[PDB]
Amino acid sequence: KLTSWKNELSLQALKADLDAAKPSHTAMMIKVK
Amino acid sequence: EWNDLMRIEGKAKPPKVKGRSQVQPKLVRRQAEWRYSALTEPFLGSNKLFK
Amino acid sequence: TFFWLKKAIITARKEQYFMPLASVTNMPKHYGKTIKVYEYVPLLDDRNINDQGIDASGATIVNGNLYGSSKDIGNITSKLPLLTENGGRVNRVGFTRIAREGSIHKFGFFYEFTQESIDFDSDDGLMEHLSRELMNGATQITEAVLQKDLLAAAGTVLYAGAATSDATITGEGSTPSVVSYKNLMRLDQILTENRTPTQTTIITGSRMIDTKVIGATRVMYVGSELVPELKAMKDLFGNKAFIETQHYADAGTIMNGEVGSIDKFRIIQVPEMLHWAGAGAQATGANPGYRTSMVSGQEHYDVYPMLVVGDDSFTSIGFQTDGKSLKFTVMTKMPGKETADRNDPYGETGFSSIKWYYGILVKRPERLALIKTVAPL
Amino acid sequence: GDINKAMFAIVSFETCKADLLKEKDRYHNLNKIDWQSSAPVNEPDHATTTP
Amino acid sequence: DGKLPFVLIPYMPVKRDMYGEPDAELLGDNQAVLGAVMRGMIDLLGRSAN
Repeated sequence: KLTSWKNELSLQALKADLDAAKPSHTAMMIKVK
Repeated sequence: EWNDLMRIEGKAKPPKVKGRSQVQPKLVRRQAEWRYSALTEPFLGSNKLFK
Repeated sequence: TFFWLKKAIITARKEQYFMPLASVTNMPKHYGKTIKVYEYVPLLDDRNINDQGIDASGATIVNGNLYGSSKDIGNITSKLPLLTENGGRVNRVGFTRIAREGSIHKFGFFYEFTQESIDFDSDDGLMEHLSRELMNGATQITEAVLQKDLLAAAGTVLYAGAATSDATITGEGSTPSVVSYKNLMRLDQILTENRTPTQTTIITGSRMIDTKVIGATRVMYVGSELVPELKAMKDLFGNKAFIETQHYADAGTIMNGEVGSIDKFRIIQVPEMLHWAGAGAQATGANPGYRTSMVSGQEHYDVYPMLVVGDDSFTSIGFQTDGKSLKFTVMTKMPGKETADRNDPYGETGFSSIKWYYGILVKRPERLALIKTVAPL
Repeated sequence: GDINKAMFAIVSFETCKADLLKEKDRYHNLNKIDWQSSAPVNEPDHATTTP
Repeated sequence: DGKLPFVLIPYMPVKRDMYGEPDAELLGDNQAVLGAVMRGMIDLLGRSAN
């Protein structure tokens, strides 16, 4: 643990959020390209 | 249907043939394109919005 | 032409129950593709097979440990560690450690589409749909593989009825191989002896009429085919056993996909639950009504999992390649001109592909338990 | 449709070890990281003008 | 401030959406047809014997 919080995020939560949001962003970048 | 006419989807799309074109100029979009920025500006002219 | 409603009747994503259970252990990069851990056995168990034994007499002995897991009073009395007045170099002990390991494999699949198809198509947003079913299939396959591995690495197996192997499982005879109250009670006894920690707590009564008290401390996952049999089951004295979530819905928290509670187990119905098909005695015309399947032209009975997972049983290895993707790396390349196969002009035929790494490590296989049984029609 | 309603945002940038050592107390576990594996050339999704 | 430290700006707003649209959406087809016409004229002049 890096911090003293009762509930800590950990890396899996953040990467899960990233992979959940990624499919829409991948679709969007096609139009910009 | 009105959004279909503006965005050229649904029935607004031209029929497809292998040896012919599929170009459709956008009349409704253009007509609305000047109207938008014609109307928006009075609300953004001054720092204070309500009198 | 007709008036399409533009609503796109779609089917949602099937739930997954085993995957949220599993914890994920990362595999650091540049380290191969295997993970290992030690296990330290106690002093007094039979797995402590060493050679450092000196008995109380003063002579060398085969067994390093004082006495195994045996509970015979006579054996304990014979193998007690005793000391004398002038004691020296009499009793010696030895220890061992065991290593366990697990590895990683690779999966993936793609699909292809064309420029003509993507645009001239009547329905707009087609690729969004195709991406949606791609992801749904990927998640379903992940769940199936994990469930298969857990079913295959089960530690304690109880064949229902009087059968001894999958071949001996049958639905015809003096004793058909179905679930009974005694099997569940015995499974509870074994799991308690294995020191498996409990999961749930006892439910005391509420103050509203018809509510019934429930004592259950384990969570059991069964398929949809066995639910009628579990409902019709009767306890030792002939009464009804299956107590629905109806009665203890008050004064209790009802878990997802829970049909009811029996004995000490809170039954949790799982939609996509696997079963070996055509693994049993050859079915005849005397079939009372249990499910059968075709195998090389001859019928056979079907075996069903009825699995329970204990805590700390296993951890699922994971491999985060790159630094942006926690599994499921996705690529899409549109059918532009530069995207055509080099021998083919008029750019066409793009594609989309996903791949992932999966592996499992079984820390302790004694806690997983499994009851094989036949399911009715 | 509103940036303020968003729950999260993730941004990737290039950095060297001296930049992290500029503010030592902010960061932890610097020693465990391996620098060769995480580099602009190794991570392909990151888009940059670096050769 | 307590907010996400990013500022987002659209060129042509799309109603009820974060991102914006450039004017290439409206101009791609015209670009293609104009290029085709110019290539045709250059073909006429170039292929003929002078």
